[PDB]
Amino acid sequence: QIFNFSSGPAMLPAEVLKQAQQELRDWNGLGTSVMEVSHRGKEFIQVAEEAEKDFRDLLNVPSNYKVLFCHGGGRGQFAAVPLNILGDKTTADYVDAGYWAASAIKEAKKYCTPNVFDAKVTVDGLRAVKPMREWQLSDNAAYMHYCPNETIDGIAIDETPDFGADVVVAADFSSTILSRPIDVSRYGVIYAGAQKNIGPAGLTIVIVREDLLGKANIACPSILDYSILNDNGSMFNTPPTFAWYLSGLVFKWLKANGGVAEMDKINQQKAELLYGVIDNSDFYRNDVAKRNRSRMNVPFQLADSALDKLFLEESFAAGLHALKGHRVVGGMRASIYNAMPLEGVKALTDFMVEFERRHG
Amino acid sequence: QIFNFSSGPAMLPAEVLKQAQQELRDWNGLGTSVMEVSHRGKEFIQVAEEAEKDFRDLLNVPSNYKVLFCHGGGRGQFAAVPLNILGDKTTADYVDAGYWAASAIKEAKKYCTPNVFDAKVTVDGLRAVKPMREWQLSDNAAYMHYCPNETIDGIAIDETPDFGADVVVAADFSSTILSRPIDVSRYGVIYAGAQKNIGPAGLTIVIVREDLLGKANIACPSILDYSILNDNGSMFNTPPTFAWYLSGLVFKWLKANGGVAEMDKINQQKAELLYGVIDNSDFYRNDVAKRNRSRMNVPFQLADSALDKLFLEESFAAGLHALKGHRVVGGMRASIYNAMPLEGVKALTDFMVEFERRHG
Repeated sequence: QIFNFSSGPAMLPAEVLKQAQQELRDWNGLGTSVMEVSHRGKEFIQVAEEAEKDFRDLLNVPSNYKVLFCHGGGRGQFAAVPLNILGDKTTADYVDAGYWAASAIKEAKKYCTPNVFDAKVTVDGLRAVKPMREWQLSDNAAYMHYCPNETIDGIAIDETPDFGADVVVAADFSSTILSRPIDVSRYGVIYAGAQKNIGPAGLTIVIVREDLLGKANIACPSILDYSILNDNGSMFNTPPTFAWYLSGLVFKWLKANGGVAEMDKINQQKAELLYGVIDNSDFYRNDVAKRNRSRMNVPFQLADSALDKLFLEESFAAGLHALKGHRVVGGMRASIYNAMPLEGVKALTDFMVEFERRHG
Repeated sequence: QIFNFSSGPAMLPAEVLKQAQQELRDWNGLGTSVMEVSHRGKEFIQVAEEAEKDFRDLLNVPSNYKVLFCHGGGRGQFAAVPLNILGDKTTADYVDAGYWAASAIKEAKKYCTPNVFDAKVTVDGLRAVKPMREWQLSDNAAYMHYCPNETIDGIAIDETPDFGADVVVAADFSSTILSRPIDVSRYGVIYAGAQKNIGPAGLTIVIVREDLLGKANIACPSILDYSILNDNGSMFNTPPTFAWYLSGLVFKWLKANGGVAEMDKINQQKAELLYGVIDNSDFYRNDVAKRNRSRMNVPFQLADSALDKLFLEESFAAGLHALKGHRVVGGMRASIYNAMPLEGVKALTDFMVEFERRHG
């Protein structure tokens, strides 16, 4: 009855929350919560090992990659990436195609001189991104950073990186990881805040290629040092245990429902249904090129913005929450992450048609 | 029936967990969990403002102090303190009286050359700490750092700092904050990982004197920068929302039960009961000077270590969990935090007498 379209923190699988709620005070017949046990006890160590295993199976992460669970969120990584894989070099390439990509560039300036490449273009009045083959990388860059999914702009770069063996790719997968199959071997570093497709806020997952370890700056706090996290099994210090446990339930939920392949198909239908309604309407509009349309974050605008308030009041009353767009861009936005069922996207589109019919 | 003596993550107030469980899937009649709503939505912003307010009331934090909620845990602050309040100076005084105090010194070496002061002394064969009047601070130091409660050693420095107005005191209150009343105005920085007395793991609370802001190192990751956190109301990036909400329930639980003054009184009864049993027995022994005995972490050894395993087997069977001491020190350890009721400490002591009477 209630469908939550929050952009992050976002909706978690209903099934997962039922289990967490039921075991909140007595987990594993221990008579205590997962939140009350030591992270060094065998009970939690097993939960942490299962979670990493399930995640590796879900995305087919090769053996030469380390999977780390840490504090800091996505913005913590804006600093952790340069602090870890910059080495003795003083420049890195940063591709800008949205808010998050730009925010990463801002943080990077504290550690190096980033060579920025603006990939934004407007083709046919629609917002698109230049193909990777046109991206200009520099000769002595330590790595190249980009964001494949911009939550505010509703822009996605699905293209698989294919640069030389000489190029290290770092990417912010916070709002799109686990939504479709990806080739991890093409990347050097993949990071993602958990609060959108993985679990609750407070945990971050990082996938690092082995050979990139060992060259962290001495100024890097130990909690953000990939080498230290790796050496200690992401347990250098007390990790966010409840968040790690919930993320583990989500991975099991994904596996039980067909993995990333099935998730990809359902996400395709969800997106097609929504963009179809928007495109066929004179009342709603999305200005992103088809090739770069995000299936996770769908921003749109009403032809008559004077109806914004009424759209939000009625939508909320119909049980459709968090449809207001980001503070910086205005308009509306429906975030339809993995946890969001097709029936939820259908309830939204049904309301959109009815609203256009009554006030359009 | 089951009492959890885990040192951190630790037991949370039973009443707090009952509430969190009931509202896990439908918080505030929103039809969603606290974990699924935006941190920028009016609802969560209110939870965050009350948590801060309640905390300020509990410890009587003056207006010239900022209360920040951040990622990283206690070990994240071992780096954050130097990165934030070192300024132009290249040295800081560090008082060493236990494991945590020493760990802080190790991290501080990445940012400055710390002047270490060993405050450990053995008086009458019992482990004690030198009075603060005997601590040797340096002229050139940016600040002085110490840890008032060592969880592994069971050592506590309750003495109130009273150095010049030109000495900035930074302290690690992770395992003792909210257990007794303190004079916040005597400190420059007070930090504490939440997993011991405040809430679940994944959240850290920092109390900073305002004039200490504005001089962070440029290498400090923005998520650890006190100025940035302050400017953005601890919401520069997505915070660990569930942990912040649970911490808020804990503060309300404390207020409902008499605040820090009542908590101090119950903690006195708990510690006296336990240390009394240990001191009156030849079978159990604690080697810490009375003046430095922690009321939160009570480590003890059996006279016959060959009974260690049987002590743990039987104690666990009697519903007394996590009594094993830290790997580094061996022996046993009962962590009796705010959430631990007197009845829980009584159940333990009853078992200890019965075990000695049966195998002693």
